[PDB]
Amino acid sequence: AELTPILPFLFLGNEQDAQDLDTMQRLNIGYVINVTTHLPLYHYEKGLFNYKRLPATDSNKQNLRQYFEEAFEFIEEAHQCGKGLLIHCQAGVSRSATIVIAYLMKHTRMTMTDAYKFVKGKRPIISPNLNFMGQLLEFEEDLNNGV
Ligand SMILES: CSc1scc2c1-c1nc(SCC(=O)C(C)(C)C)ncc1CC2
Repeated sequence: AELTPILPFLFLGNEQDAQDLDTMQRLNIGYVINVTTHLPLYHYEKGLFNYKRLPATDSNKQNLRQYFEEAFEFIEEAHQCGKGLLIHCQAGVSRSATIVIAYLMKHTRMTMTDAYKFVKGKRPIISPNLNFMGQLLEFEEDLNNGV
């Protein structure tokens, strides 16, 4: 089980990574973003983490931009109190990688391609999604136009 550390407090995984309770505690994680409609909130009944579900599918019609601001406020809440955040979806981490890159574009001022090269360097297997790609391109333009 590999929870990829993108930033010192931001971790990226899939469904399998999200079920390793011991590693999550070793990484000082206290926040979890579940970017699926159907997976459970793993370890919810143990009362150890704050959870947020963004109910998305890995399709060519899913809107992920709508969840960006909601996800950034949760990331910054963990960031500001010294805890780690895990964001995960499924196999090819397409959905969760979109939100991670969007954060890097907004809160690190990286371009879209520099953000992708940074993420791909730490987690080499990332499945493409042309729809999510197109939304990050419009997100980059809205950042550059102060919107
Ligand atoms: C911003 S992504 C990007 S920018 C320039 C390229 C790419 C790219 N990405 C991917 S996979 C990553 C994804 O599709 C999501 C994270 C959006 C789900 N495969 C191939 C390429 C070719 C070149």
